[PDB]
Amino acid sequence: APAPAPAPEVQTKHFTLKSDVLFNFNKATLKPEGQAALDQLYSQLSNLDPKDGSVVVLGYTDRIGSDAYNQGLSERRAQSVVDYLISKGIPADKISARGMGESNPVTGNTCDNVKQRAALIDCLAPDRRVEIEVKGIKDVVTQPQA
Repeated sequence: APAPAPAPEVQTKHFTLKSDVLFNFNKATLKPEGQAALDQLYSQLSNLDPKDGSVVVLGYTDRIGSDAYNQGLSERRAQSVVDYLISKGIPADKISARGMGESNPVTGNTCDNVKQRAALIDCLAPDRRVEIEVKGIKDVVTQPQA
């Protein structure tokens, strides 16, 4: 947890990981294509710089009418992701598993015209996504419009 006096701009790289790829109806267990993608992303995060050695994993869950329940799932999934991300050869101390639960409900917008239970639970899917926050990572110069 160094913090002497950072002069250069930190290289924060947020990765949008879809819960559908990992787990949709399942608790948080990772599925094949789930572990596979997690591996490729892992490397991109493994070749990072230790300077900041800060990798916070965020988890976004949907609304089930039980805040406590949503938080429990947010931490579980966030943990399952990290738990698997560790076996990739990364210190469990350099990372962090956080349950983002619902820090910004997008559905409350894309699902505005939705006031029905089933309609909500169905429209409340766009709230299932983990955001891997890796800083201190370096990369080659990006070319405008791939």
